Amino acid sequence: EQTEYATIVFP
Amino acid sequence: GPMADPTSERWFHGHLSGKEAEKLLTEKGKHGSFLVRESQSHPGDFVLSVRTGDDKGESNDGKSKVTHVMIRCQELKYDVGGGERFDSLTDLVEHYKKNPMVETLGTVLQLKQPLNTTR
Repeated sequence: EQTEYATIVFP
Repeated sequence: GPMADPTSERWFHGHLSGKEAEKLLTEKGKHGSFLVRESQSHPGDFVLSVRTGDDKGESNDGKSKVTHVMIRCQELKYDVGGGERFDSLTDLVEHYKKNPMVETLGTVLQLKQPLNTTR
């Protein structure tokens, strides 16, 4: 989300 | 090669901070725009910032929504966390340009077109 640098969870 | 920067492209922006890169996309870019920049919290790494959702309210409200993705850069190797890891950032961005990467909050980064470097 806001900045945070995203989780990027490949399921 | 060290002189041959893999970041000498249109989507790579030199000096941008988290909200600056966001301001870049939210103000100057459009839905699906992405740009990679040097990380300030993680010096030595890069980040892919993308504009997710539409600003007319056909996905979310309050303009478009920007998410930044961390690009791990070790030994000049780039990876967002998915697929093959590339020694060039062009291959990195294009990789997710065809294969959108998803956050656990549902935000999935749809890399379609690069945010031109406004200089």
